[PDB]
Amino acid sequence: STRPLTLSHGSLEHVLLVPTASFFIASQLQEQFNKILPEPTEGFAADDEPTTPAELVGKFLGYVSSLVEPSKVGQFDQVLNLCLTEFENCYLEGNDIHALAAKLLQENDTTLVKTKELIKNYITARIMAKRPFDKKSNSALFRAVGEGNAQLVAIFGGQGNTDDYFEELRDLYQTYHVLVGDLIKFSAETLSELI
Amino acid sequence: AQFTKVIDEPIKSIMDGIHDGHIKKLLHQYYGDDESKIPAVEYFGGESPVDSEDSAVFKATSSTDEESWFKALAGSEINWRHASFLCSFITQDKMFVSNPIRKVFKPSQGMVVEISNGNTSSKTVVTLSEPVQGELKPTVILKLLKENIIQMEMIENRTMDGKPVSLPLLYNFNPDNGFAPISEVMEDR
Amino acid sequence: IPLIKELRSKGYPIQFLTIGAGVPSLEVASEYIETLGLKYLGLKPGSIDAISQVINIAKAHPNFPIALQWTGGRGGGHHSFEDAHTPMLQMYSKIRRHPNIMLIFGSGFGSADDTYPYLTGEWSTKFDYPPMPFDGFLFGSRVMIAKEVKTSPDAKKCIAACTGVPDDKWEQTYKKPTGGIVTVRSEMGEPIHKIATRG
Amino acid sequence: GTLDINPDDDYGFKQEIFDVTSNGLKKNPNWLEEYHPKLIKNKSGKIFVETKFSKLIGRPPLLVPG
Ligand SMILES: Cc1cc2nc3c(=O)[nH]c(=O)nc-3n(C[C@H](O)[C@H](O)[C@H](O)COP(=O)(O)O)c2cc1C
Ligand code: NA
Repeated sequence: STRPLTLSHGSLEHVLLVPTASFFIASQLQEQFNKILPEPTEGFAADDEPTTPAELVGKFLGYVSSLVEPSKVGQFDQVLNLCLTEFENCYLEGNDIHALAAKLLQENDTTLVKTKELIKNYITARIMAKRPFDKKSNSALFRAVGEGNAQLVAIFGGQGNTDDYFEELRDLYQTYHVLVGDLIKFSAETLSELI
Repeated sequence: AQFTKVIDEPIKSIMDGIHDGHIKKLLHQYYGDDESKIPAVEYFGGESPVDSEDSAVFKATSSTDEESWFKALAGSEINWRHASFLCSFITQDKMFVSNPIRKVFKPSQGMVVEISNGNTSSKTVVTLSEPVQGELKPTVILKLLKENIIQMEMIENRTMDGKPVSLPLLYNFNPDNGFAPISEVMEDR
Repeated sequence: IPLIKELRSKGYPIQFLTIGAGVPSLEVASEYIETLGLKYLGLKPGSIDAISQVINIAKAHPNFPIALQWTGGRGGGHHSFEDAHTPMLQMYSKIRRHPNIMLIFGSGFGSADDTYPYLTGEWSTKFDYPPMPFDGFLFGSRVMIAKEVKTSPDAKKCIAACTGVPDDKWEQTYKKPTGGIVTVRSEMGEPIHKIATRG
Repeated sequence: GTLDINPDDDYGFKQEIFDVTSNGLKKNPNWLEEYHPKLIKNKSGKIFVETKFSKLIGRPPLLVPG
């Protein structure tokens, strides 16, 4: 048996087929979540306000991930895993998070910053749920260079591309912390020592 | 002005001069001076700058996309059939009318088209069948008669004695005119 | 315009309409494309701005064929102040982003030889750009001494005797007779390439 | 580096790397190849210069202008 759990913010919702077992814990998170969402507006214009059903499930993955412990296994782990599985089925369809993020930009009226939040939430969610990106990717580009219908050269920029270079670092550290945090931390410690 | 010297040169000579010159250079530069290497097509033209099986049946729903439908009835090979279903207009003696084959074969609920001998154009026959008082019957038979005459047989199955009646519409197919290859035989029409 | 529509609707064999001396607005183009049963529309942009206007017309009817007839100042009759090459070097990439544009090169052409490097696309090599092949060509001046044009016998003789000049010297028409051609203002003040007769 | 949308599709952003459909493999046009003039034969054996233009009008890609 399953049993529904409506995630909602104004007009938009996502019906969540939660197993009978995990419903106790799941509807707790649901309640504590619904209060931390701001008041709905027309168009869902406010910065921290999900414009699509996908963003909504995004914010929930991000919330539930924040209450999950990296060394021990708490009670929220079996819930996170089902929200991921549901998100991956309804919204990714086997494609990458970035491909979805680009749909929402041209197709819907989500902003860049709301999309960078969606990417953050899903990738943070994947690592905290002990589901790393171990599988080799179905990337169409990389398949094609694989078959020799394509070839890549990697180029690396220099100084002078924008006046606000450090914001690109912020964006990496904030968006992709779970992937890049170790590297930033190592780089910082390395440079302190160099000094 | 540096290329304008020979007075009273016929216009055909000037223009063919330029075209023939390009062919000569293209042949040498890319085809090893070999005319046998030049690909061939029954007729050349009618191609928008944007753009099988020998025995098939096609059923028109109310959702069937016109463009897919006509592309299907046309077939991939460029012949009288390709023109009949894709060529937008036909000639009626200097004047250009809407292609009546496309008009009659415009898809809608009930229509069933059967292509026999798809892969040999000389023999190909496309047959439109529609509901006629409950039972489904042939309304249109499209095929070559002689090598350069298309015949669209328009059939009324509701007649004075039950025996079906035929209007043989006849069209010349001239692949020397790629832009407007189909032209209605107007004589005795 | 109403004539073409009337005639077109009686099934007259008019294939296309070319608009000369500048490019219509989107609203007016949209009219010509949808009202006049034409199989393509020819536009004769004279400047980089005019080429953009042609692109925006193509953008707006992406399944309708547009013959973009590019033309230099070196052209005969009413002419621009523009180089024949720079505008195409700047815009070629943007033009080819629109499949429905059939890009035709006009002005100064007379033969298979001078015209061929534009068909190949090898012309743009000279300027350290990649090859840029063209879909077609138009010959205005070259054709004016054909047998079946109505140009008077002595007029053909006069046209013929014009030695003409290479592209690198064409702009001297503004000052003096150049290849036996001068430029000269119309009653409205637009420049015109005419043979430097006494008149 | 960045996720964004190129309206011209001139070039791609991070999406193109990870995308699994056709949309991951886009190639920019090589103009030489895309618009290469060609030769073609009617059934009567007449030879035409095959370009985007002649392919439409079924005549040589050459015109006397107004
Ligand atoms: C005598 C003459 C008359 C012209 N009349 C027109 C016209 O009515 N409309 C137009 O768009 N262009 C007109 N043009 C310009 C041509 O269409 C074309 O752009 C030009 O002749 C091509 O350059 P070329 O003559 O150097 O080959 C005329 C050109 C000449 C020489
Ligand atoms: Na001359």
